[PDB]
Amino acid sequence: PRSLKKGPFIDLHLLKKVEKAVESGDKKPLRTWSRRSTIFPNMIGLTIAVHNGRQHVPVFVTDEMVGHKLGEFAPTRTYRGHA
Amino acid sequence: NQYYGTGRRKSSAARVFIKPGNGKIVINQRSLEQYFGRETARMVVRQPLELVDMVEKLDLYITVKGGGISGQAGAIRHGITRALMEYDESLRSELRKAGFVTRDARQVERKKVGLRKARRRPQFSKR
Amino acid sequence: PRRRVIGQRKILPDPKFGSELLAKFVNILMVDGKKSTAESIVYSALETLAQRSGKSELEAFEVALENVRPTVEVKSRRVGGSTYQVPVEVRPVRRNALAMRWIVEAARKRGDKSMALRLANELSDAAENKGTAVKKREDVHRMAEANKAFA
Amino acid sequence: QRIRIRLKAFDHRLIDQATAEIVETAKRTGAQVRGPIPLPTRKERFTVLISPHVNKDARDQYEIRTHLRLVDIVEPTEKTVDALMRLDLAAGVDVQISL
Amino acid sequence: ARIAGINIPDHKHAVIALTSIYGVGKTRSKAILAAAGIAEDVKISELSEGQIDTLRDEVAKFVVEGDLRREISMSIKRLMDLGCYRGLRHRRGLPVRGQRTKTNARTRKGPRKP
Amino acid sequence: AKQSMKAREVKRVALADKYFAKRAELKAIISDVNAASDEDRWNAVLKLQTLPRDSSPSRQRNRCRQTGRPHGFLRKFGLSRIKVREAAMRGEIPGLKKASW
RNA sequence: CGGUCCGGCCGGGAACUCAAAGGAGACUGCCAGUGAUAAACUGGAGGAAGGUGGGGAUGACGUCAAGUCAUCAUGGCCCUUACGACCAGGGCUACACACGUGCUACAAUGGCGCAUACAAAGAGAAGCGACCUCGCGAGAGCAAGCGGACCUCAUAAAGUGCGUCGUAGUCCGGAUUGGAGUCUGCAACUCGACUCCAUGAAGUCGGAAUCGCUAGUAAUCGUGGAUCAGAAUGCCACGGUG
Ligand SMILES: [K+]
Ligand SMILES: [K+]
Ligand SMILES: [K+]
Ligand SMILES: [K+]
Ligand SMILES: [Mg+2]
Ligand SMILES: [Mg+2]
Ligand SMILES: [Mg+2]
Ligand SMILES: [Mg+2]
Ligand SMILES: [Mg+2]
Ligand SMILES: [Mg+2]
Ligand SMILES: [Mg+2]
Ligand SMILES: [Mg+2]
Ligand SMILES: [Mg+2]
Ligand SMILES: [Mg+2]
Repeated sequence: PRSLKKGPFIDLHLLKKVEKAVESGDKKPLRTWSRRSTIFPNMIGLTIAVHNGRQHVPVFVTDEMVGHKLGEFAPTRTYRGHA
Repeated sequence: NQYYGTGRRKSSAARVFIKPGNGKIVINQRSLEQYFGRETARMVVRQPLELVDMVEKLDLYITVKGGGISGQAGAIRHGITRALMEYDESLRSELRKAGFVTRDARQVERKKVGLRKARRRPQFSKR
Repeated sequence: PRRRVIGQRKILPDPKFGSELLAKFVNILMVDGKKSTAESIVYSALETLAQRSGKSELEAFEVALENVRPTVEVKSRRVGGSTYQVPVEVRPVRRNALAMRWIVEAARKRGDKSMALRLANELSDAAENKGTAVKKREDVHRMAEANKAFA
Repeated sequence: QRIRIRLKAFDHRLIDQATAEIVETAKRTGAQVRGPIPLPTRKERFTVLISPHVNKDARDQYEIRTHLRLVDIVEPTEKTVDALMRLDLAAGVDVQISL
Repeated sequence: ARIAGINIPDHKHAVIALTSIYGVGKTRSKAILAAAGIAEDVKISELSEGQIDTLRDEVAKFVVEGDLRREISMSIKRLMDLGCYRGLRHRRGLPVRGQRTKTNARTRKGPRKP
Repeated sequence: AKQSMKAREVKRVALADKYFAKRAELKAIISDVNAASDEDRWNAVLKLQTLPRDSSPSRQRNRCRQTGRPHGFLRKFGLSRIKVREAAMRGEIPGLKKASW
């Protein structure tokens, strides 16, 4: 995990949108490609449409999700049995 | 004055000085029995003086470097045999018979490309 | 080899008892080049066998080895359309090699609490004309005499 | 004070004649010199696969040997250090100097 | 004997015997014995009651047995409730920490089946 | 290698010198800092993400100079295992020759 | 040899090891026997080495329409608002399974703990990083030295001595999984390495079958390097026991 010296990581271009989304009240799902960004507490109760490689997947930020990376909630590979 | 021999074995080299005296042996300022813990080394370092039967009439100061236990033990035996042939050349015909004069040339064989070792080839399969 | 014949490599006698035969025995019990481990095991086994037997170490070892050295072995001999087992008078150096190999491999597979003690037990049994090394010698002789018709 | 010269080259004969020139000119100039010492020959080994494709076991192995020589001018009088500054050598020699 | 860890150690050196307590490895075992003031070589047999009592008292400072078990389970439960990638790997019985799955992973997948 | 790959690589190599070679202070002095306030460290962390991503030296591929091949590069010569041998046997490398021992 | 603080550390020596330029030595040269007054074979002397002394490089004419148009070059063909070019995210890391090459084991010729011996060969400036302080540890702070026979990487491990375990799925084995961290990097979710705590699978020498090796070899034990911000159980080298 990221070195505790540095503190958790978020992308600026996502944070700028989380800000105005909190001001607006998550009026619409916030599309993002920052799968690597960490879920900060200010994000709780927002819906972020995280890219998965071909689609944006709605994640509803439950309070239990804090401190995980967004991408952990958007699986990238499809499997459904061999036969 | 000192009588001298250089000897070597594998990567180990030894300088041996021998002089008349009451049988003392010293290696790197340590006793023979302190420097070597293995009985084979303790035997091979004596072998030449045992066969010459002078173990109680000569003393020797040794330094040895490089290689492991047996390399240094053989290097010391070789240096001892050279030095004592310098002390008494008439013993050479005996030491030749003892086989000590031969500088053992069995160096380690270098690794070769495509082989795991000197000669160990990778496992082969027909298919 | 088909071109060459090889002169034997120089062995060094055992440092404590002066025996090249005991040196060969050590060299057979040795594993992974851990010579000094094998030496320690052999010396412990020989001293305990000595105190059991009331014999010198080399004497007890020799009288044990006498009981297991084979006199004949079976060799596959080809014929223009068949193969037969035929008994052959094994030569003394191979006799010693076989006896030492059989002793060692018999001891190795014993259950006793240490290799030195396994070895001491197996040498006692061999000197007592009993046990796995002896039954190995025995069945070799049985097979030889069962094939004697082709000799 | 002394001055100390290290020569490096890829040819022991070139480095040889360079040291010979140094020593001869210096002693002709009245220098006291402590003679050329051969330092250990640092050598680089490389291994390359020589096929354009596959054939991992087909390889060539190459080496570069760097020869070194050390020489000390133990009484560098003005004319000797001047002359030693004036010398030129073949490009195969690197000369590095210290005081 | 028996300890605040509900199990029953016996007939063994204390430094090993304590490791029967679910949650106590070798270094915890040593820390327990150091703080209890007991020589690691001493068997549980011929151990004083004024020593087993303090062994209990010292082990009581660590989360062990059911306390640990449920905690571990709870954490795993949480992941499966989150539905995070790790939660999927857990519920689906596959390797969680990025091991190969072309082959191997046979401890996790369990015995092969055609 | 595809000519675009060469242009792309040289673009990255040039761009890296315009920033991180100078503004490395932003990470090494501040984002790594322990002796200084966490608010400044946070601001520096956020600022570093604003530099053009291709300016990171960690993104340079280090291709062979004569053909742009990525694999089999040798850092002593700047050449791939192929071109290095071609030059070697033609004697263009000033001290290299076949080894034996 | 003088001095010493016991440290080649000091004056000192150029002896010895070593560094590395040059030269010598091995030739069936010498001596019996065999052989076709042959070429050469057997044994012996001397020598460090004896019969290609050991190892490497060195690969004839050609076979397989063998491998590579994706290192590169090139005939022909095809695209030229796309089969060309830029960007973010994802994939090459999937997982019912089957095969190849390896690593670690199944233990007492051993595991654990304490002490203490003996290597070679390499790398270092967008580098190797000492001492000292902090941390259980990975590491952090400060900062000497080194473009190096000088400084750093860097206390080799097997081993030797002593104790303990007692044939147990164990004080064997360490996969899997939870928790807490370090470091590199814009960034370790998919998808890094490593450290600490906990957990402690299968496995008790492996069916038909099959592979390597002739001596400093096999087996076994450590060390280094290239690629490289980070990221070897692979590859290329080294020495110890043998
Ligand atoms: K436990
Ligand atoms: K073409
Ligand atoms: K492997
Ligand atoms: K690396
Ligand atoms: Mg193959
Ligand atoms: Mg890179
Ligand atoms: Mg030839
Ligand atoms: Mg074809
Ligand atoms: Mg193609
Ligand atoms: Mg991309
Ligand atoms: Mg792949
Ligand atoms: Mg068992
Ligand atoms: Mg052969
Ligand atoms: Mg080796």
